[PDB]
Amino acid sequence: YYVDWKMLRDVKRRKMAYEYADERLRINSLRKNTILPKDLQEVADEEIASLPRDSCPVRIRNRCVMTSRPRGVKRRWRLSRIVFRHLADHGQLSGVQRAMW
Amino acid sequence: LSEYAVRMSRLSARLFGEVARPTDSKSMKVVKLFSEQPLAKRKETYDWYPNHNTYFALMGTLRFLGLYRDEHQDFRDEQLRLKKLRGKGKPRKGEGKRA
Amino acid sequence: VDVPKDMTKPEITISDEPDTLYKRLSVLVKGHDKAVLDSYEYFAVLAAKELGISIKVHEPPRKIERFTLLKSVHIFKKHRVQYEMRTLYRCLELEHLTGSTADVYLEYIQRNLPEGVAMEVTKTKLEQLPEHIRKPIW
Amino acid sequence: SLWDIEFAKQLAAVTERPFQNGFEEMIQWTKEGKLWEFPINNEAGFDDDGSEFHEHIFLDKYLQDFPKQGPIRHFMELVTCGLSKNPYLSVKQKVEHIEWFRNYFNEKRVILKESGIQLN
Amino acid sequence: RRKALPPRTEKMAVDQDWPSVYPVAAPFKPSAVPLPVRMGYPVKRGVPMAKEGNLELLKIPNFLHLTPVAIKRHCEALKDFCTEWPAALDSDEKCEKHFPIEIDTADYVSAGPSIRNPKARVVTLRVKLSSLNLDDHAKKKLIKLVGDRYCKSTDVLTIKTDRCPLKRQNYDYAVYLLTVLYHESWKTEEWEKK
Amino acid sequence: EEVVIPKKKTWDKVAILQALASTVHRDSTAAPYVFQDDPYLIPTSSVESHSFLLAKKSGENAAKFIINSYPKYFQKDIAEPHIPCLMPEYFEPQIEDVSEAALQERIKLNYNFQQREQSEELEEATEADNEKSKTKAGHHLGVTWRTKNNAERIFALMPEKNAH
Amino acid sequence: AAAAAAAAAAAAAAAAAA
Amino acid sequence: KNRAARVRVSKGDKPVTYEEAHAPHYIAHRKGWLSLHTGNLDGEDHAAERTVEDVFLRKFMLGTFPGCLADQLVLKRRANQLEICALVLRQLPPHKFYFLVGYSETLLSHFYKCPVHLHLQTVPSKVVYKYI
RNA sequence: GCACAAUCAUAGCACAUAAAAACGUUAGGUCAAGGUGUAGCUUAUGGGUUGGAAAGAAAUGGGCUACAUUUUCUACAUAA
Ligand SMILES: [Mg+2]
Ligand SMILES: [Mg+2]
Ligand SMILES: [Mg+2]
Ligand SMILES: [Mg+2]
Ligand SMILES: [Mg+2]
Ligand SMILES: [Mg+2]
Ligand SMILES: [Mg+2]
Ligand SMILES: [Mg+2]
Ligand SMILES: [Mg+2]
Repeated sequence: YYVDWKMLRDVKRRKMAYEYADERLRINSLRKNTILPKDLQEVADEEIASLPRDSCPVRIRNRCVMTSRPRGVKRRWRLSRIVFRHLADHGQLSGVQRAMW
Repeated sequence: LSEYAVRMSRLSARLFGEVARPTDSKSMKVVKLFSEQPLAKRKETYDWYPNHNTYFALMGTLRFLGLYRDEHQDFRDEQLRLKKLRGKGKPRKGEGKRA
Repeated sequence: VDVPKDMTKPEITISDEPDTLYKRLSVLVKGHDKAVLDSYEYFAVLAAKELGISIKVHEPPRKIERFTLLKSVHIFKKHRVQYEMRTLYRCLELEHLTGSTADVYLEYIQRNLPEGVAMEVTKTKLEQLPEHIRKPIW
Repeated sequence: SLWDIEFAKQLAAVTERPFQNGFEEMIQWTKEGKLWEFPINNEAGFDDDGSEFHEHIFLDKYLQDFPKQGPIRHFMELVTCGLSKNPYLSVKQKVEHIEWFRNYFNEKRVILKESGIQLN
Repeated sequence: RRKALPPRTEKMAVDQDWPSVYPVAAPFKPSAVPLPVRMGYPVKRGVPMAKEGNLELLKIPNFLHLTPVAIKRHCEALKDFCTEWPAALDSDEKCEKHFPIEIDTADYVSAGPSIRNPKARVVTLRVKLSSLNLDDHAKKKLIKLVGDRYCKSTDVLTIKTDRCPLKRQNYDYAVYLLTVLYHESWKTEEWEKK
Repeated sequence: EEVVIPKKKTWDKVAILQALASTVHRDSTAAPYVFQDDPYLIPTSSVESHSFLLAKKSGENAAKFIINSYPKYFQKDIAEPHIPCLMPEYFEPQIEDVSEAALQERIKLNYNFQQREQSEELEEATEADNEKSKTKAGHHLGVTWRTKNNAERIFALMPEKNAH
Repeated sequence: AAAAAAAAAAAAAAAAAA
Repeated sequence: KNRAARVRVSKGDKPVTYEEAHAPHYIAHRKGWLSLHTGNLDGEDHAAERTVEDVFLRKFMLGTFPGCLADQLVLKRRANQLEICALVLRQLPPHKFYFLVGYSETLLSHFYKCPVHLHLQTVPSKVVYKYI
């Protein structure tokens, strides 16, 4: 299984964002411009709204990989602030040490 | 700003491959959107969580085939065995509320 | 006493294509500790003096990344835990190298490169002029 | 011919041997494909379909099916510049984006005629 | 039934070649190292731990395969693959007169399954404008055409290309940029009269 | 006329590595590299040396069998060069209805190759002289009455080429 | 306002950029 | 009181190893890192891709060698091939040790698409550093 | 022997800082980082979709702006 149902849903959110990333990337070019008339922009707005909800990368939440904690997770290690300590104080990550200056 | 300068800039943009004709800053969003990789397509984004299903399935298959020995799963199974021996197990689906 | 005989059998051919020349080969080695970097510097100097490379070695400044996290689990913000990541740098400046020499040197270096360090290679490829610029008239 | 493979496996039976040296352990893996090619170059194994810079940067050849003096060219020059400044995508994906825009604008014909600017 | 075999220390010869025992990178197996080494923080009454089962001796990288003897033995056989450097280009003054164009190309290494590094696509081209055949107006036009990429104090033009994915494609784009700039620096159009 | 540009030397991917291998010869007090250097695992006698290699190979082929039995746990590729030798193998054909597509998949993967012949002959399908040669070779490589039953299937059904 | 004509295909064929 | 990676003081009879006998503030001072790679550098990337594979192997080897593993693993990462150094007790027969090492070198390599080396060092018992 | 001390880090000493501070008291905080014994759910205290999660009668903790002339604005290293 996964860590939590929240993480299971977030995986599907990321998958749907990767699936419909091209369509939104092509449609937003019709809205974020000022050369083309607004008549087609108002239609492109409805078209991109007709897309499924989980297709936008905005619903993607950066959780942890080990415990799927919704907050307090570094972006480089993708680990929670507590699992990162539990591993660093064990010494399974190179270069990490107690800051002493 | 002079005509010679604006013509020199228009030629420099055409040679370097930038936008030659004058455009407002609002129209450069669609330029950047194709010049950079979208968020949902980045590897660090779309490959954030590895396949925990693959992890669990591989570990369980190895445990059942006799190569991996999961102490936590053995503890769970021993505790469930002791609980069912004591008399409080998991009810069958459909007889918990009515029956 | 029992030494194997006829152990040499290489495949080296001389191609008619002119070898590429290089002006400066910069090697930026980043690591965590200084002992590995010093051993690697000694190894590189010993490997370069045999080949006649005249390597110039200086120590670039270090870079330390520090980050602060909570100390307890649920609610304790006045008490923190600070972690540190050091990065020590070594600059190996090679000059007057050829294509085959640079290839064999980089091979012998990256085959024995340690596990705890990384290496960035910056090459100064020499070239005189392309064909459409020597003396063209539109 | 299966007999050729039968002879090749019988040759390999006397050719292969358990590794007696770490040098041989690396030689076999390099010949098979496990070890990397030294010196380590960050583009080993990726040829990008043998394309060149004229297939990536110069993309004006795909905008012929558009009105030149209309706002369509003003809109598509930005897309062309963005695709030329994108080292992440290949040539076929940019061609597919251009074709998507082509067929979208060719399917939506009533909106461009209603907007007041004549487009084909 | 448990069997205890003595290590290689009792069989190591004092004149034995060490690269024959440690040719390549090893995890520092204490069974093949006849040197008694003690690593670790000692005790108030104790001594540093022995080499047998010492985790700190496996934590640290070993250079036993890179002793000076092995370094010389390996570098002696590498004289066949290398070529000779032209002694007529020792000073950079003649190097600039012969090969004025400098091509900076970055290459990175990293341990792991991935090799692709997006920092490797950048290609720099440095050209000294004092080694070309531009006229006065051609140089004055090239300055305003390249903009800030030309250092007036150093008299060097720097073109940093990163638009092409492949390094060879960026190199071709850089040489095309140099060619098209050298060609356009001479064309006097209608707007140059004003 | 004053410039000097020599020629380059082209070598193989492992030529320089064999050049280094030629520098170090066989060690005297060293155990064979396939065995582990730990004294508890160093082979004492010839029977132990013969047994340890078989024990290691019995784990290697066991892991290979597990990979072949569960390919879905190894489909994810992380390495950039995409080493194909580290990919799981598949022992099932691609098409089961087309006899001409099932024969070419069953000749390369004994009993199934012979059953595919009957499955092809049941539909009154005319087999050429190319698939039959490999079908007969798949049996002549592995495998008395069945030999004659298949050898009659070489001439009585279709005039297979003498070269095959 | 005014636009200057740029020889694109000509420069491409001249500098092998087509 | 700090508890992270710190074993508390018993009556004076428990055996502790050189790693557990040192508080977490001694990393890079007296004890070294159990894992070595390039992801934890300044201008480098892939910090989590190696960390998840490190934790997976920490669990995999612990489940593969139960009761006979003395201390933690040493995970070196050097030029596309990863080395796993282990201190194992000589409880299992050499044939069962070779079976497992040959199974691991063929399973993990195909599971992570990268060459793996597995080195085993047999100790008679857990080496005790402090009081026992 | 564990604490203290010394040593280590703030790339030279000393200093200072940092780091460390055992055994225990507060049945102190954390079943909501994570796993958990016991006691409870299984057509639901489980798994999904959509919409809302206000607002201030009133009190209070901590910060920012100031209540000016040692001030405000302008160009500006500080002589306007
Ligand atoms: Mg949970
Ligand atoms: Mg102290
Ligand atoms: Mg000091
Ligand atoms: Mg003091
Ligand atoms: Mg303190
Ligand atoms: Mg309480
Ligand atoms: Mg209280
Ligand atoms: Mg609760
Ligand atoms: Mg829980």
